[PDB]
Amino acid sequence: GMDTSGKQAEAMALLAEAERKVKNSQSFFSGLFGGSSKIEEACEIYARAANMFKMAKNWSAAGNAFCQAAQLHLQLQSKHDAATCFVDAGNAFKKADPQEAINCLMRAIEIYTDMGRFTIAAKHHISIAEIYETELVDVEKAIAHYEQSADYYKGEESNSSANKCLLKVAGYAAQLEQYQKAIDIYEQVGTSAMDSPLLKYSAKDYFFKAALCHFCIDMLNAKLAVQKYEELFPAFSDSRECKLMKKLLEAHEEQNVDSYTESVKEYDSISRLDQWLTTMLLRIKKT
Amino acid sequence: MAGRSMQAARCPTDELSLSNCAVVSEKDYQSGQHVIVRTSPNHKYIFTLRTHPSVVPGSVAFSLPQRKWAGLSIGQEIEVALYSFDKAKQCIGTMTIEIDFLQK
Repeated sequence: GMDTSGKQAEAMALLAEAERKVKNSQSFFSGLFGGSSKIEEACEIYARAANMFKMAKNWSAAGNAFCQAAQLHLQLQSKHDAATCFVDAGNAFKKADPQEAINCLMRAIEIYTDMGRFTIAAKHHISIAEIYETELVDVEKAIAHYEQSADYYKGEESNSSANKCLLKVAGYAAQLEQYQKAIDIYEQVGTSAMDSPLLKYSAKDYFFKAALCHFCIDMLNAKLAVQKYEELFPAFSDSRECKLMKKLLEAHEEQNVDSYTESVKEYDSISRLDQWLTTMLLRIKKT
Repeated sequence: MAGRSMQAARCPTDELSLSNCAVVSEKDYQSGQHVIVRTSPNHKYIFTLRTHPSVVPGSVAFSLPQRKWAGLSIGQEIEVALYSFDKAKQCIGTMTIEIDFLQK
């Protein structure tokens, strides 16, 4: 419609006017020492142009304008506004081209952590990890970012949020065929959540995962593991997971693949299985 | 003689599993010796040593029946001490065993 062409033309004209203003700013400063009024006004034009490009659905132009404004205002010794503009540019980049958003968010994180504002740095690290996860399958960088964010959250004494980051880290680590970290994280989270009033009802679930992640190593250490949990949390015996584990162990003890498969089918029929659980059960079945 | 720490392991072969002898390395003990294994302050079991070149030093290898009876895990540390039977009170003359097929 008219919006595309009209917004593009008006934004281009305004940006060209801003370019002329910044070009004349040096001459003005040299001839009269006007100060920073010209530079601040040019930054205002750049911000307005970036916003207009954002409304015009042209993400790249908005990101470029945000970067220009951020750089100019950082030259003015204002690190806070520079970080804000860089965050906007990174979002536009994550909304236009993500690779640039990675470095923009890294710079914003550095600026913020320079002052000791750890919560914002942790949130930005989580955002970067999410960016890595969505497009690429480079799990290692996501694990590093999640570990950094969880460490920051733990250092801020903000519990119930680092737990989720550690759960994500353990779940992704269990995918790479490295089970020790997953077992440790799962057991720690389960024992921590056992005592909470609200979280108590979920605790059981965590244990089950560990048991599955404990079954690949060797069957002997899985059986015993179950015992260690049941004595500590007797109510675990009530959940369906214990019965399923016992039936699977009995089926496997005699190479009875068919009984194991039938029990898995029945449990899936009652409640649909997750891709993670499906993959892990398939891996266990290979033996 | 006071006992030494050692790591549990799996039997390198199948034939050795059929003799009820703790499969060990030649660099630690010698075949024919008997040892007492300790895991808890109230569990004291006994095994027959049998050296084999394929056993890594610092570990004993146990068969599936042996591990099941002893409730041992592959990796846990144990305290093994030499045990020399005195041929004056434990020389078997008449013994009885309950025998049943292993595999179902």
